[PDB]
Parts: sequence; C-alpha cells; structure tokens
Amino acid sequence: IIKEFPEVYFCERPGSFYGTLFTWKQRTPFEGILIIYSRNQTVMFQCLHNLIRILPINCFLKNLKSGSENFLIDNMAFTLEKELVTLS
Amino acid sequence: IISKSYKALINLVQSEQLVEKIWYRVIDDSLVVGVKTTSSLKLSLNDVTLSLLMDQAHDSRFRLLKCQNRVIKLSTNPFKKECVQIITAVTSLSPLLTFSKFCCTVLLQIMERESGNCPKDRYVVCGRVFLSLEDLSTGKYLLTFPKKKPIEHMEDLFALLAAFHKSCFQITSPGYALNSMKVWLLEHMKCE
Repeated sequence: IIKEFPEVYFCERPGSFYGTLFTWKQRTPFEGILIIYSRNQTVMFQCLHNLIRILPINCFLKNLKSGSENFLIDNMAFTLEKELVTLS
Repeated sequence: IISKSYKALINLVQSEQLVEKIWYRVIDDSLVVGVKTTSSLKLSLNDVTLSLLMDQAHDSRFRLLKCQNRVIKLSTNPFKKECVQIITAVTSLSPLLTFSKFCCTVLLQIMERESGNCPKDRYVVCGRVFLSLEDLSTGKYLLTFPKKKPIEHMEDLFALLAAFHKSCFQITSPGYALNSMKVWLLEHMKCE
C-alpha cells in the first residue's frame, strides 16, 4: 500500500504482475468497485483470471465503460426531478 | 466416408520436410511464432510468409488478424559451416484472449519470383498453436526479464530477434582505425 494514498495498491509479485496498480473502494461491503491500471491488457486478463479463480461462485463481476450504476441512477433521478419540477 | 473425403480434398489440391518444427513465445503483448527451415527451402528463390488463422469456433466475429514477418539468418560457430534461417511472425495477443484461449493454425506460403507464370505457389500447414491464460500463468512460454538472463533455449533468442525493433548502422572511421567497438560492447555495455 502507498501510505500517502491508502486506496492504491502496487503489486510486487515478481513475474508478469510487477508494476501493476489496483484501487479498491468497498462501498456497502457487498457492492465494491475495483480499478486496474496495467501496462497492457494481457496483464488485465491475467489478473481477472487469477481473481475469478479466487472469488465465490455468486460474485458477479461487471465491466464499467462510463461510471457506476448507483451514480448513474442517482444522476438520472436528479435530472428527471428537475425536469418534472420545471414542468409543474 | 467423411475421413476418406477429407483425404480426397488434400490429395485433390496436390514429401521432403520443408520445415523442421514450430515454436512460439509471448514477449509482452505480442505473440511470436517461428518455424525453422531446412536445406530444401531456398529463401533466395522463394518469397515466404507465415500467416496465422483463427479457429472460427473461437472467432465468432470479423476480426482481421494481422502478422508482421521477419526472416532471421544466424551463423553457427563461424569462429560447411551451418547457417540457420528461421521465419517468424508477430502479432498482438490481447485481441485473441477474449475466450481465455485460442488455437491458431500456422500457414507457410511460398511464392516463387523467377517464373512469371505464377506457377508454383505452395503452402504448408506447419502446425497449430494453442495458448491459454492457464498456460501463461505458469510461465512456460513468456519472456520476462531479469531472471531469465541466461539464454539456454535458443527459441528465446529468436523471439527477441523477431519482436524487437531492428536498426542497422554502418560505421566508417576515415582517419583512425576501429577497435573501440568490441570494447564499447563488452565493457561499457557489459555484453555476454
């Protein structure tokens, strides 16, 4: 762990994962979110494979292009509320 | 009957081993596949290439797969004398590990240049390369630097000579002599 930023993890395993950074926000400790900075995508596949092998049977991964589901629903809710307020 | 007719196709289109054997490495995000020729295949007379073909069982989609080809001649203890020509192809990996796995086929095409009839365009299916993330996770085909310094499988060397950027310089000293080079190489660069 980087002391200055304890939400960042630098992998020291000495072949094909060295110099790989994670971050891990565990919001609502069922529903966490993980971000993988890697030097190519072979390492991102090599890392997800190693993670899927470890996880439970029900642990459902999902990729995010453009933000987290809770945040997008909150955003849509707020926008519609403003629109309906404006039409009222 | 289906077996019989496969063999019938094969003899329909058409003995001395034009190719010893196949090997493949992974460097970082490249696959390097190479095949080592024999006396019979004369690269002076024959343009050769090396295509890779994805099994459509894995490839549900129209990903064009691209491959850059090098030839590699290395002389064997010149200090007759054996040369070694080998033929190599380099492509990206990450387009191919979508299904954790893939099984390419390796196709060596040969086209002669002397005869302007376009007559003799041979082909050879030299093998079939499997990779998987379960294989890479145990090393076994990767090249990862320094711990694998002492190179005792020569395929590692041919992979580095195929993947890497090659540039060739000529050096001329018109008014001194040139004996700094072995020293620059052995002492300043500490070369094996």
